[PDB]
Amino acid sequence: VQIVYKPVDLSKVTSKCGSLGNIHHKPGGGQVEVKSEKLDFKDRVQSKIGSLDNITHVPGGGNKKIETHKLTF
Amino acid sequence: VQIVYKPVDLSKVTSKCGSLGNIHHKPGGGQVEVKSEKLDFKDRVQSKIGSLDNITHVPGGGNKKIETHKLTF
Amino acid sequence: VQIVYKPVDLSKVTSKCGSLGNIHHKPGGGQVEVKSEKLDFKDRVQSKIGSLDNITHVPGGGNKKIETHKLTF
Amino acid sequence: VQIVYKPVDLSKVTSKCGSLGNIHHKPGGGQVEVKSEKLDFKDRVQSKIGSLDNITHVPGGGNKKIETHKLTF
Amino acid sequence: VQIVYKPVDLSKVTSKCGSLGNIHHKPGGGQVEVKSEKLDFKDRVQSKIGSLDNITHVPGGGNKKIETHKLTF
Amino acid sequence: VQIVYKPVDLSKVTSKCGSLGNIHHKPGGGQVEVKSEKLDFKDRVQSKIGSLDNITHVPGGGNKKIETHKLTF
Repeated sequence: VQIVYKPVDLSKVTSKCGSLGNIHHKPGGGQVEVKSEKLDFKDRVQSKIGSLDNITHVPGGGNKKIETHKLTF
Repeated sequence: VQIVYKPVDLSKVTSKCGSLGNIHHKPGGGQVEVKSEKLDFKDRVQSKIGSLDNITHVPGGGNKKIETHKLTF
Repeated sequence: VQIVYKPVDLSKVTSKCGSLGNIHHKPGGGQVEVKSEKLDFKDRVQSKIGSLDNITHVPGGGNKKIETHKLTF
Repeated sequence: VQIVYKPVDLSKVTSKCGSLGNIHHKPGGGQVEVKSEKLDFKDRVQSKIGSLDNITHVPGGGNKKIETHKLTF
Repeated sequence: VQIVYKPVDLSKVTSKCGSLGNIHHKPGGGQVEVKSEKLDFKDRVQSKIGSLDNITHVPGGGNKKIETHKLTF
Repeated sequence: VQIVYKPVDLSKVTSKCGSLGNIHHKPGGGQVEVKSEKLDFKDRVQSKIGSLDNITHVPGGGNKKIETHKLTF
């Protein structure tokens, strides 16, 4: 048995851009109010209040080339 | 048995950009107000209040090449 | 058995950029107020209050080349 | 000639209030951009740019009693 | 001629208030950007740029009694 | 001729207040940028740039009693 695994890649993954900007992200600009009385919890509580986990991601490129090669006998 | 694993790669991942800027992220600009009375918890509590875990990510490139190779006999 | 594992890489991961700047991250700009009465906790409590874990990441490149190789016997 | 000018005032001008608050005034929160080329002015120029003359007035009373009395012969 | 200018005042101008507060005035939160080329002015220029003349006025009373009296023979 | 000018005042101008506080005035929080080329001025220039003449006035009373009396013959 002879196996030749000989792929060739000459690709380009390319961006060209002018100025990138004037970006506004303002999550949770409003009043948040929580009132709680007489609650019973008999098991675990996870609580998040306000403005959490928000992302502003502004890459000047942001290109992805994701590639996978496999052989098995 | 002959196995000849010779993948070849010449690929470019590229960006060209103007100015990158004037980016505003303002999460949780509003009043957050929590009032709690007479609560009972019989098990674990995790609480997060206010502005948490927020990200501003502004890379001048941010390009990714991700490349995986395997063989198994 | 003959195994020749001879992968070849000539890639580049590249960015070019103008000025990178004028980036504002202002998490938790609002008043945060927490009022608690008569709470009972019978197991572990984790509390985070205010402005925590927020990130501002502004790399002049920020490119990633991630590569993985395996052979098995 | 007899002139008797004898007004009597027993009035009250009254306010009663709870808490007064949580007031937000945010004029000119957005980007202001002015580009001018080759303008000729042959007379006087007054220019105002940005956020000017804004008022936030929050009196705990703010009552007015304004009164005028006159006699003439 | 007999003139008797005998006005009487027993008035009150009154406020009662709770707590007065949590007042936010944020004029000119946005970017101001002025670009000028080749302008000619043959007469006087007044220029104001940015955040000017803004007032926050929070008196715990702020009540006014204004009163004018006149006689003329 | 007899003139009796005998005005009588027993008035009060009054305020009562709770706590007075938590007042924020933040004029000109944004970037101010001015770029000028080849400008000609042939008469007087007044220029104000940045954050000017802004007032924060928070008197615990701030009441006014203004009164004027005049007689003429």
